[PDB]
Amino acid sequence: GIVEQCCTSICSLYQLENYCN
Amino acid sequence: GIVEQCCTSICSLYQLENYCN
Amino acid sequence: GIVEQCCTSICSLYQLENYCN
Amino acid sequence: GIVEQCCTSICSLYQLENYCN
Amino acid sequence: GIVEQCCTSICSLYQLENYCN
Amino acid sequence: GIVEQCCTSICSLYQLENYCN
Amino acid sequence: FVNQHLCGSHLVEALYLVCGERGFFYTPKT
Amino acid sequence: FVNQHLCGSHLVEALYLVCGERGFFYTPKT
Amino acid sequence: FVNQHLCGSHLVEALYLVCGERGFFYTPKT
Amino acid sequence: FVNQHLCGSHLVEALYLVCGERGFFYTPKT
Amino acid sequence: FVNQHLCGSHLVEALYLVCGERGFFYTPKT
Amino acid sequence: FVNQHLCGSHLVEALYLVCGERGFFYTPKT
Ligand SMILES: [Cl-]
Ligand SMILES: [Cl-]
Ligand SMILES: [Zn+2]
Ligand SMILES: [Zn+2]
Repeated sequence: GIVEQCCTSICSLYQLENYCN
Repeated sequence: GIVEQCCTSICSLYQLENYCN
Repeated sequence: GIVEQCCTSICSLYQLENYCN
Repeated sequence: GIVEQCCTSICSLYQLENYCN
Repeated sequence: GIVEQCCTSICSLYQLENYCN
Repeated sequence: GIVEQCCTSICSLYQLENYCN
Repeated sequence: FVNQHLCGSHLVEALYLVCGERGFFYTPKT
Repeated sequence: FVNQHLCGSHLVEALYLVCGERGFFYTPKT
Repeated sequence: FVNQHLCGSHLVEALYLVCGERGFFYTPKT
Repeated sequence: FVNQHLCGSHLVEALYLVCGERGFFYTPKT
Repeated sequence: FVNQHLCGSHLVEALYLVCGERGFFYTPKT
Repeated sequence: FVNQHLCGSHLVEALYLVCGERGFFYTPKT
């Protein structure tokens, strides 16, 4: 999930947008 | 400038990106 | 909604708790 | 103290209230 | 007090330092 | 740099002022 | 707990603290 | 832009800054 | 609500959100 | 250092930075 | 991404997120 | 004042609080 993508691994701002509504 | 623009109006992440080194 | 309520008025942590998954 | 309770270990918001005045 | 002063006016880090334990 | 001085090692607020313009 | 006055990202921080591992949804108007 | 570790409240702050008015969900359990 | 690690500035932010107007003390030395 | 305009949790963050391991007390009016 | 309304330290946080390891400069007026 | 670890967004928040109107540069690469 987001934590694995962005905290445990690294993510871009674009990937973060995956979690917008 | 950007510091004022973002606070008195709005600004975009793209505008902000101009302030990266 | 809650985002507006908390900012234009006040809101409680109990109200906020309703927004947890 | 608070650091041991809440940072080193975990604490609830209620436990956090222990440190209110 | 300091909480109000810093928000309604300004305050210095030196003023703030008075609130350390 | 600042990260080494202040994150990896520790720095004072005065040392932080080294990075003001 | 006390009532809160939370704007902007402060609300999100509060939701984060309140919801913990449950997570939360942030749904502003418009 | 960059890729970096975003954890905890920083992660939700980042979501709040990327999504804004769209809103977002923070669902650490998946 | 939840139980979670609250450290550093996040801890005091959490105290600020739980205590608010009551105020609080943050005394890491104990 | 420069003078500060700090409301809400921003003040608490500032107190946190200024006081370090000493900690601090946050005592709003009323 | 959405447009931003960012004052104070919120702008700096945003710059931090946007610039990552590149860093950034924060240059207010006056 | 104190000496403490200031990392990441907390570092830039601290720079923002120490430098304020002077502005600052955050250049992690050196
Ligand atoms: Cl604010
Ligand atoms: Cl952290
Ligand atoms: Zn943090
Ligand atoms: Zn704020």
